[PDB]
Amino acid sequence: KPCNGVAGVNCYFPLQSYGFRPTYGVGHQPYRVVVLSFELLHAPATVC
Amino acid sequence: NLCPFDEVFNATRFASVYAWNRKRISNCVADYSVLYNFAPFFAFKCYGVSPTKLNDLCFTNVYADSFVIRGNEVSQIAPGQTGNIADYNYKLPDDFTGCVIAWNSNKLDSKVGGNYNYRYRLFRKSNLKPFERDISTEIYQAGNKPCNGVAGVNCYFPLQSYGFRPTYGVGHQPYRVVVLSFELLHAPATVCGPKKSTNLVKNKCVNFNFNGLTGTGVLTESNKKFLPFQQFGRDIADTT
Amino acid sequence: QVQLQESGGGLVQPGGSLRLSCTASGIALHTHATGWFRQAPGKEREGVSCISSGDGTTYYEDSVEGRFTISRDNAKNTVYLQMNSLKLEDTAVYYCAADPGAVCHSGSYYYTDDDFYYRGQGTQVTVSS
Amino acid sequence: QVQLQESGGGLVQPGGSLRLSCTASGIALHTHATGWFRQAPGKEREGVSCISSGDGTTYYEDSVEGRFTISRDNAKNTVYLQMNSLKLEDTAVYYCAADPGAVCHSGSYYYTDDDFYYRGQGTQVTVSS
Amino acid sequence: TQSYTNSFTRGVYYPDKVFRSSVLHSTQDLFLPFFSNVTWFHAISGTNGTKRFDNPVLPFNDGVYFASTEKSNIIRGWIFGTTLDSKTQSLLIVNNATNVVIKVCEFQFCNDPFLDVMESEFRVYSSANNCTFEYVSQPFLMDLEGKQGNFKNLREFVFKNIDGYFKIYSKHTPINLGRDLPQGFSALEPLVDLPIGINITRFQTLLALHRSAAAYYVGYLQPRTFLLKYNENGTITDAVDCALDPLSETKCTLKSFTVEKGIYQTSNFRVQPTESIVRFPNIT
Ligand SMILES: *[C@@H]1O[C@H](CO)[C@@H](O)[C@H](O)[C@H]1NC(C)=O
Repeated sequence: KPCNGVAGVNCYFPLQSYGFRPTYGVGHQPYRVVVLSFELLHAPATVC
Repeated sequence: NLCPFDEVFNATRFASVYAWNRKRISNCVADYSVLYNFAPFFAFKCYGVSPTKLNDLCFTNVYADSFVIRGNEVSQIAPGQTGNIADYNYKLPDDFTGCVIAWNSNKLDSKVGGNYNYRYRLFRKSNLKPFERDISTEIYQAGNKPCNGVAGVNCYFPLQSYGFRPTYGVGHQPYRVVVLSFELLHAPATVCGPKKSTNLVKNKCVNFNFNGLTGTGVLTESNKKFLPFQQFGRDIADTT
Repeated sequence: QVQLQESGGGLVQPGGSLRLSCTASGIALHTHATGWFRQAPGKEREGVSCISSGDGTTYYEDSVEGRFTISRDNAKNTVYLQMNSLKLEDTAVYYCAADPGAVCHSGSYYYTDDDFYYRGQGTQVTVSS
Repeated sequence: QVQLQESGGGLVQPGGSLRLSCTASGIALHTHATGWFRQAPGKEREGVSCISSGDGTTYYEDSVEGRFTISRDNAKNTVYLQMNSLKLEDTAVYYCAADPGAVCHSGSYYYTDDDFYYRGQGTQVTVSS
Repeated sequence: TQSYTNSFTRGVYYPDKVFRSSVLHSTQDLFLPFFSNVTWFHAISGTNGTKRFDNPVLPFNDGVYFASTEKSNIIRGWIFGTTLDSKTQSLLIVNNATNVVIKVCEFQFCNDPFLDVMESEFRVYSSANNCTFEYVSQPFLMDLEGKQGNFKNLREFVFKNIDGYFKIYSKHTPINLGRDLPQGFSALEPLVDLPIGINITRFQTLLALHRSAAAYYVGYLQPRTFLLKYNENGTITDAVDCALDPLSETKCTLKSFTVEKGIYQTSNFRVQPTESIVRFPNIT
């Protein structure tokens, strides 16, 4: 079915939310993630 | 080769729960989009396989059966279900897959005087094994008195019949259930389904797959001959 | 070959009390629904009371409300119909009957239509002075 | 603009069966958790059943165990509440509600607390004689 | 009868379905060794109706070669199975007049084949429990009609059961002359491949035991390396065993069929240990 319309079957909304009730137990409990991706090579390095 | 499903699905009179028929068919085209016209229904609960995908998946063996029940226990024919109507009459395996169809059958499974051709069991010794049918008619021992007589006190008849009337409403309205049970396994190696493929080409460098081995090359006709049992062709150093 | 046996009845003074009993031989109770139907001379048979299959919803007719009670026990497999405050017009023969399933008041149906599969001989209850 | 519609309900006889259906317009199923909450006049709203996000673990309340079943069809994006053998205290209006995540019985939390993000208008079902 | 007789150049079969032309191919597979001894079971005539005990039970280790030669069709039937009782499955192959039936499931009682010194007197089983895979196809033994004396058909079979598959290899050679086990070489054509998956520990042979040198053969296979000659044309023409003679071993290692004059180093001779002494210190 064409999805020029906003709602309806076979035509959904792309973003999707998810809840953090405090009574949840370590299965959906929140976790802050910071990833530090590195590049190491003989190069004009700036961070030491 | 082909099998008809329209005559398998329907019967002149649906058998009772305590003695159900079952038909096993294989080696035919697994076309399942044709049954929409030969059977009235509303749900078409095909849990495992999508209805539009059934034209390509290969099935080794399938089971087809049908039985009439009351409308109060439509959902009782399901895995993990308990009760008198399921544990002693008909219960599904806990890993069941397939297509279960239920329809409200009042125009064809009810009479004004009361249809009494439908039977079930209510008293039995213990829970029965999955996919097992009991047709014995013996008086259940439900009391301290020995049940040696034909009938009497503390000796109850196990086979109980349904009383159906069109004046009833829903819930007690009779229902018909058609179950198509699927299983996936190996070993016969001849009951495989839609694996058919086509369009050979010749005298061009193409990829090929012949009953298990893949390769790349050009294919031509040669003045060889094989014995009728030989399939492959080979030479020095194990090359096709 | 299932029979239904009735016991009770007889000559009872108006304002008295009785207890009719119906016992099933072949079938068991709390699986069928058992009703009572009374018949008078020169009249047509009319129901009295019923108990459904599971647990039991007690239904009563218009002329027997507030006076007649129904009960059922599965230890003796017997349905009991208790007569209290009998008037002079209750001289009749009583029959117990059983039908499989919750026959009494399911959907747009009601147990006035006498189409019960099992029947009985019946007992006579007479009020006189 | 996400709207949840319910279809079904009406006058059904005690001991009957019925199929309520709830359909989501904007959001899709098998990602959310869908529950049913019933309300009657004179009392506060109480849940009925729930389906989680993945596959679906069916949870049922104490008063509706064994009688009510819930199912979810992603081919029609519709959740189905099948209720059978209705007693006289089941006269109520039913609402379907969708919540993000596998909210029903994850950790020490349970879906009795009515805090679902999406709601509906509900349909009335009435059992009477 | 338990007489022993050697088998010269019999007990070969095509190991696979491939096609090879004008080559010598070395394979390691279960085979019947060259110049191996085989036993002769013989069914007596049995004029009286009591007993003959001509049909004993055989061990069935790792594949069985079978052979027969006779004018009539007395030899008909083979039953397999580890127990042949009421608890475990058992396989059956009965040839009809122009058909076969292969039915594998439990056979409770098989007292004896019917012995009436023929029309419809094979009732060997009484009760049949639940089972599946009743396979019916073109009959295996086809009747080569003998005539003018000294000319009878020679039926040759190999029965194998590995990794859940039961394989029968068969060939009918009309030429036997006056020798029961004559000279010559013949490969065996595969016929069927039946998937069952049961283990086989015992088997028994069904005979037309009404009334009847033994004209009946049985042989035991071992995993023996052979060298096979594939002609230009698809057929195995000759074969060389690899553990029969030192000439056979040097033919196998040289990988050609013919050998020239000289010395050839073939394998290694090593002395195996006889005992295994253990010498620990005396501390209780
Ligand atoms: C090879 O096949 C040919 C061609 O059909 C056949 O005539 C002949 O018997 C075979 N030649 C041999 C085995 O030398």
